[PDB]
Amino acid sequence: VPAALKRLAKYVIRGFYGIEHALALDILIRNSCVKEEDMLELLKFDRKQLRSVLNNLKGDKFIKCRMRVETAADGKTTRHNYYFINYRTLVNVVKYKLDHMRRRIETDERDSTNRASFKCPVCSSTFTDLEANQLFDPMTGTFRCTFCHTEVEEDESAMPKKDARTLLARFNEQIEPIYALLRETED
Amino acid sequence: GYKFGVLAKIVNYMKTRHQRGDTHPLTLDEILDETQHLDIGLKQKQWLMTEALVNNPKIEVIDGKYAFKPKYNVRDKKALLRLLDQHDQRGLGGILLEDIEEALPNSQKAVKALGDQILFVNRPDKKKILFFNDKSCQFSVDEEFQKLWRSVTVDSMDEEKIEEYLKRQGI
Ligand SMILES: [Zn+2]
Repeated sequence: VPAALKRLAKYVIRGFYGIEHALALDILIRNSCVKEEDMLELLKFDRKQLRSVLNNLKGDKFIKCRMRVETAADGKTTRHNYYFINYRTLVNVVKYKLDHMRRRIETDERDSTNRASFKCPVCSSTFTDLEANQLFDPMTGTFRCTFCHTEVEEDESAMPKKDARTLLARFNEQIEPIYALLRETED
Repeated sequence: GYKFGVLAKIVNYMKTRHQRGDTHPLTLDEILDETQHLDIGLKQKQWLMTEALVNNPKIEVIDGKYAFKPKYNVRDKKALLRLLDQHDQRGLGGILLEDIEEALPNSQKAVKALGDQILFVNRPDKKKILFFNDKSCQFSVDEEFQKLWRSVTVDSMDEEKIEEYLKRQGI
């Protein structure tokens, strides 16, 4: 197990997840296979809040689980859940989450232009630019909504695009060390 | 009752004696003078010497005399930072806020002095558990990145869509 896989796992569990997820992954860094009951008594967390975290890590499939059954000294059977880290699946879901967030950038750029620009303050409903011509009355000579009959201002739709554009530069800058970790772990 | 009730009165007496500033250790008979237990049994005396004052993690021995343990408990900010760093390095888990409050009087001053060094986790029964802020990796994002990350759901989707999406985008 190379230490570069552990370094990238820490950098994605401390920034994109809470401190409870980071402490759970640090245990799996030290020991490859950790029993559930050992880590219950280690972090002394509540039973319900800790199993929900492991349900979340099973949701993102960062780690895998195996189940074994055995008979104890008293004769009562037990079902201990054994959890082990799998970096082969971990790198794929990180890469999948990276391209999904990357493809989210252009489709947010497209939906910024495809968003509505005509808004009526009376009915508080967005109006399509194509539908604004349909609502226009040729007899009146000026454009209004049919239902509300009020003036339409398009200046409200300009300001959410500029906020998204400035966040494009910050998102590209904060992701470069994560991309550098992927390139160093292609072997 | 006998042999199982006088030990609570003894440990309450020397704890309150330590609260008055009595750092110097005391002998067994000196404690027994003010606890009104002069008629205590001799077999109780030998049981206290060999079991009670050595298994208790609040009692330490100096030259055969017993006293409180202020070094193990937290009494200043520097020992709180050192102990919390040791629990982070060895991975022994956090310490409840009530344990620090009873060990360290006026512990709110030490909490506000350290500030962001102590991480607080709110238990459902109002209790708080303290954790070390390991400042080797401090990455934070805006709240709009958090709700966008929560918007995309992967728990209710099979693994065949994850593997196909890699080839769909051509990576
Ligand atoms: Zn209208």
